[PDB]
Amino acid sequence: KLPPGPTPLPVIGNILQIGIKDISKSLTNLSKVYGPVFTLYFGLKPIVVLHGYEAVKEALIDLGEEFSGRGIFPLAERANRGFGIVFSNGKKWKEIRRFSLMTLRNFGMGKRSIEDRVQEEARCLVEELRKTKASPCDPTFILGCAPCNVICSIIFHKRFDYKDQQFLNLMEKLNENIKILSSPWIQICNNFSPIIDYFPGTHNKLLKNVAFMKSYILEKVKEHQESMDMNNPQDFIDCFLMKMEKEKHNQPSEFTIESLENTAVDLFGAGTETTSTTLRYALLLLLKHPEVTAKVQEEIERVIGRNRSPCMQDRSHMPYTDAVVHEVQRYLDLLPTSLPHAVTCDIKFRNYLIPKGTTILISLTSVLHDNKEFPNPEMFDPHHFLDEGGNFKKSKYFMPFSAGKRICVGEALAGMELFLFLTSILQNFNLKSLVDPKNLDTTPVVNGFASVPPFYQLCFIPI
Ligand code: HEM
Ligand SMILES: CCCCc1nc(Cl)c(CO)n1Cc1ccc(-c2ccccc2-c2nn[nH]n2)cc1
Ligand SMILES: CCCCc1nc(Cl)c(CO)n1Cc1ccc(-c2ccccc2-c2nn[nH]n2)cc1
Ligand SMILES: [K+]
Repeated sequence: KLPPGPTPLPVIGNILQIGIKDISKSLTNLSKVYGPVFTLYFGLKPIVVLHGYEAVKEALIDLGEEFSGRGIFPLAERANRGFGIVFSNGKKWKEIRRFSLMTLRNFGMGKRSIEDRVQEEARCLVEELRKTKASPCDPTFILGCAPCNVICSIIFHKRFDYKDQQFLNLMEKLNENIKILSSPWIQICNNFSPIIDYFPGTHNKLLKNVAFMKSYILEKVKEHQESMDMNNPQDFIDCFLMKMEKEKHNQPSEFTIESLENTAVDLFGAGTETTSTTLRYALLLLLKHPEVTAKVQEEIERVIGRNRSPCMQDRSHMPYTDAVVHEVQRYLDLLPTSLPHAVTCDIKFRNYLIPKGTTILISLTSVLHDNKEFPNPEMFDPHHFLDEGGNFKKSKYFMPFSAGKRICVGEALAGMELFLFLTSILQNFNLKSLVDPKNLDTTPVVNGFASVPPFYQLCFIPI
């Protein structure tokens, strides 16, 4: 049958007993009772939860194809959210994902590499930092721009100026949708009502914000159709139009202008907020543990010097910095339950049978915070990624990107962003707090699965 769970009440399921304030903890509490595989009910739709490395691994990896579905919630439909990569399934997903991974290969869109676009953004980020002239500063915004401009460059070949109103407009919409999408009312509560949309104004705001962004993308597309050069694809859209020309005589086809739009919005969405937030917390953690900072800096000075930019080759000569970046992601656990999965067919799992179409919830927390792979997993300590001689120590428990067939598409892109932005900031600046290090809180604030950092200010002191 289904794995066992705590008894649900007719209709509301186990709903009125979950800590919507911190679902992760709730899951972890239950696991304390029902073990690593347990069942829950969300107003009648069963959801199997997987907790702990073993169960996540043999699910996502060993039965990878079977667990490769994306769980669908009303919201997916309420915000027209299932038409690109993140919220797709079947043929559509496989085709668009696979093509998207090929095109975001470092050298997948022409002679200009992804690393080179990031490298440029690292320089612009540092310039903007300088322009603050060491005065206090809330970097929430700037750190939001950098990644966004990276997605822009990957998709439009254009980067913007931190003050180009056009950019500032896009950011705003992005930021609005993100903040909205992050409300518990929208993520959870509204997904109890499968038929009735209880927040129509909101979904309407979301959709309008989407339309503005799709409409802007469609302008770029036109500009790209007129300037096409079949031997010199320069960005994601180029590649996507070329794949379209190849699918001519393969209709109906997954690749259309509609899907390009939807895929591009997914990319803007997914490639801007999580990185941005990871960087924003990273700076905060570095203010709090300034001996970590000084160690990153000793590595940078010695391996990279100050003449040139950091580049990805340096990361292998910088085991301590790399440990720092890993540990930031492990410690933050920014997507504690990944995104929802669904089984792709009827399956046997351990003692139990899971019927095709059942939502699966992966507790990334339980892997990231394994208190044996990572002693005192709730403390920030880069030593969790270092061996006895201060060499880099990999961990099969390092899944901030999830695992298996759905592993984040931006995994390599996030990794370049973090390493190059962080090392470029710390190459050109020291960090200074207002309040005393040993004072401010670095523990993630969390909501509707939402993980945000407190407000804080700091100064960027030129080196
Ligand atoms: C630190 C930054 C990031 C983290 C921690 C992160 C993490 C994740 C996670 C946990 C998933 C869900 C995997 C699952 O379905 O089980 C995911 C999916 C995804 N991420 Fe990221 N991500 C990050 C940045 C990015 C970036 C920069 C992009 C750029 C394109 C991106 C694009 C995606 C996409 C498209 C998916 C959907 C994959 C699919 O369902 O096939 N992410 N990410
Ligand atoms: C109905 C079509 C209007 C669409 C829309 N475009 C934008 Cl732009 C605005 C700003 O509020 N809006 C309206 C708006 C109205 C109230 C909400 C909202 C805010 C907080 C808590 C619940 C509500 C809500 N949403 N739907 N019903 N009540 C959000 C969007
Ligand atoms: C102006 C456009 C902003 C981005 C955007 N707004 C809308 Cl509505 C969509 C539909 O998915 N999207 C695409 C989307 C894809 C992934 C996310 C995402 C980003 C960081 C952290 C969590 C999520 C998320 N979205 N849903 N569940 N988790 C946000 C937006
Ligand atoms: K209303």
